[PDB]
Amino acid sequence: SDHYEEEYVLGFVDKWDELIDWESRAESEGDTIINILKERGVKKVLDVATGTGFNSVRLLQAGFDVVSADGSAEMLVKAFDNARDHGYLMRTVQADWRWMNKDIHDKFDAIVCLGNSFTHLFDEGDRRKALAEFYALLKHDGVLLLDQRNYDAILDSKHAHYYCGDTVSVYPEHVDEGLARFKYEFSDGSVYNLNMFPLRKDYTRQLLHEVGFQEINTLGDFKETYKEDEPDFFLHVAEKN
Repeated sequence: SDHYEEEYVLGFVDKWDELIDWESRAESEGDTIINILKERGVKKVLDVATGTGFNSVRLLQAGFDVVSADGSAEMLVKAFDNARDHGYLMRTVQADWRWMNKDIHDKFDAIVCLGNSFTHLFDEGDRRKALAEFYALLKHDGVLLLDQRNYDAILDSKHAHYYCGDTVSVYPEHVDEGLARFKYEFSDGSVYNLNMFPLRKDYTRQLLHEVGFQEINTLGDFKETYKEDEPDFFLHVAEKN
């Protein structure tokens, strides 16, 4: 059922937050995103993939005005209570990427679409539609920050990637040009298997260019515990202009 697919992922993010505390994670991940926004003079930020709220809370802590959107009401409840626990009032809004301005009536200096969330779309029409909705919600001089795993390295290898020391391993069980299924195994024995679309770096860049973004800088980001020559993530910094 749709309820189970949703409950499965809610269980996954529960487990991630259970075993990986946000302070350790913040000190580990660093402040590159915050500084990018600061250097641009960003004030208003829309988080379009809030999840359990880590990125939104970090931005609130940094002093940004943040609106926290997610397709999932249940995610937003977790995110709100996590923000609350850290001493912030989150502004949550349930929203589908295909109609983002249904209940969002402001425009923003920046949008963040992080957590490798853009890969959850398996339809190209949905990809273009989502990017267009993001584009429309940006002020004339606004920016979209959108990240993704590095699938190029896998498509062109077969070993696990670890995060937060050895708290979780991520193993590509199946990868072809249309699908990547990863096995997530946590230090307590918990296992989750998740599907995502293996976006090539240049394909994502091309989609962004095609919906109207004017300059895209893609940064390599090394997040995993045991570093390789290739980054395990990319961050696209797409300026609207």
